[PDB]
Amino acid sequence: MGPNPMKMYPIENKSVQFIKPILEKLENVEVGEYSYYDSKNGETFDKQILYHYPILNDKLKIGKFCSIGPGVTIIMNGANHRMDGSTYPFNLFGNGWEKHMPKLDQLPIKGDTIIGNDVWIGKDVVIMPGVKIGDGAIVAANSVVVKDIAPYMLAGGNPANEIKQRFDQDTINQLLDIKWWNWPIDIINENIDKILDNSIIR
Amino acid sequence: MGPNPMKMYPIEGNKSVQFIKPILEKLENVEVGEYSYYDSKNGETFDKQILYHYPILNDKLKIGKFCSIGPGVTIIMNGANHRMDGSTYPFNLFGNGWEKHMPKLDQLPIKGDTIIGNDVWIGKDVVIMPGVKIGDGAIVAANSVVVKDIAPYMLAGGNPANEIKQRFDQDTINQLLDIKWWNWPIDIINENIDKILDNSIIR
Amino acid sequence: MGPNPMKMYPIEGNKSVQFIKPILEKLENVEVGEYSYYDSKNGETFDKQILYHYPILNDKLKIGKFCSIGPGVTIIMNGANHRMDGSTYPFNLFGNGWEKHMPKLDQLPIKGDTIIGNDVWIGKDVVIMPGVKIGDGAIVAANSVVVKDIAPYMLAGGNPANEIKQRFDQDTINQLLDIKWWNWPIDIINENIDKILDNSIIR
Repeated sequence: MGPNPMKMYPIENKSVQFIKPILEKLENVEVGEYSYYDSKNGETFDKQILYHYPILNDKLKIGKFCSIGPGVTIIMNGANHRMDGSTYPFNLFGNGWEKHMPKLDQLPIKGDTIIGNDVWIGKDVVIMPGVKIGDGAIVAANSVVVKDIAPYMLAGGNPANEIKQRFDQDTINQLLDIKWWNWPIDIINENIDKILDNSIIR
Repeated sequence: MGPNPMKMYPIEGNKSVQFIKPILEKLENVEVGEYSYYDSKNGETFDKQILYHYPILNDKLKIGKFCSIGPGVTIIMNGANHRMDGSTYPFNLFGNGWEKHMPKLDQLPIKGDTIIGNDVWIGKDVVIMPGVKIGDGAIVAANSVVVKDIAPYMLAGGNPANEIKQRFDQDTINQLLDIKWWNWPIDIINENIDKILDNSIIR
Repeated sequence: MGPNPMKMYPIEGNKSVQFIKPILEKLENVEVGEYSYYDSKNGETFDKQILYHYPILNDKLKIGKFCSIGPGVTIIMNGANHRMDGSTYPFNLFGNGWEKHMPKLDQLPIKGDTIIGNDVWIGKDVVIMPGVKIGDGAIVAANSVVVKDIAPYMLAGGNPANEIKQRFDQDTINQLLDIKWWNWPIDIINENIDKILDNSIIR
């Protein structure tokens, strides 16, 4: 019951895409079932993941049942400049400067980007390198996320700050304990109205 | 004197600049004041800039008179909201049995109408988020993302936008808010534009 | 040794990487240093990214040497300012009699010149607003909207952009600003790039 998570366009609105089957080809990306992208101009969500180079070995992980709005970009580590001195990339220009290519160990590595489960990322958000966004978070439209966001927080702005906890700490801990997104789908299917009103916690 | 406010493209040889009223005229739940203009980024008409505006949610957009709206400004109405009392995942969108989980109107966030006042200047690429009110005479800086209301004759900027300063002293603002020159017939405004432009109109 | 700073496309067959000086040399009231480059978003040349820059307003844009400008960066000069001692509504633009209310140059906000120093990295999709100074060695985070000055060798980010941290301890900063490697003869630069890249140039 419900849609086929392996369909790229599950709604017979071609804007709405399931991201897992699109991004499965991608090295160093892991994406959960049912998470979707609402395309801005028809682009597929793989075009929204920028500067992701296997040699840098940074990973992107997105959980299940995420909602990603149009124009969201995810910036991986590939646009980092060397920063222990001049940021000018002499190496890029050749003509003898190519001898000054940075070693891998001289490039900033800001870490992996990990977006949890049941996360809603609003329109035109930018997620910068090395960010972790906890389960159940909401990131407001047009946010620029540079630091981690805790579970079940509403966050917004540029740079994105935590605005408030969505629910009481206790409800949050219970939701984090039960992880409904990892239930068998036939069990999710029996309980969507309760997942939608938080009465799953009891 | 001046152009006819019902002319969609009032400036001979600059078709970027649109009077919004005659363009927005076709739109349900949108009211827009005379002389307010949009300066198009790439020729798009301003209706394309009003997003997620769905008649079923019954939220209204109101924009006053004599507003200046820069290129790329978007106005986000309540249609982007997710249900929020539990999971934000919109199961219902996907059908195949999930549509039984459609939220009722009263389970969705209702952030309110969007009301932009008179004589407001909204800069390039500003985003106006649902439910916000912006008072008469305000200035919103380019690239702002406005989530909270902005008071009359305030300069605001940032993402999220914050009030930076009052443009004028409170007494002046109070007087401007009393006189409401923007409500005068244009043939009365026409005699007074110089005093409107330098604030001596309160005298 | 090294590339030709007078080529608009210093790498043969690559129209993404652009030297900004040769491109903007034709422009009045712009001064740009050698080797500063733009990394194009979609193949647009950097002159397209300089907005609202009108000779008659007499504001200058200056960019130093060895700057890295990321894709989609825009620089906003003074030509989008509105008159704001009273109504911001630009009656004059619409003619039909209202062109008599054109603001004199000295009635418009003059926010000043925009000056970007040497060895500055401006990240993707930054907006630089009017009248801003950015010091040597600064890094401006992607998506920043820069409304106030940024001191030399500071990391800055946000909208509005704030200083986040000094890149290096003050003694290191002071020495770098003393020696100004970017003003050395290119033959000297070439012999020392490895030291410039690790800051051991100061020792």
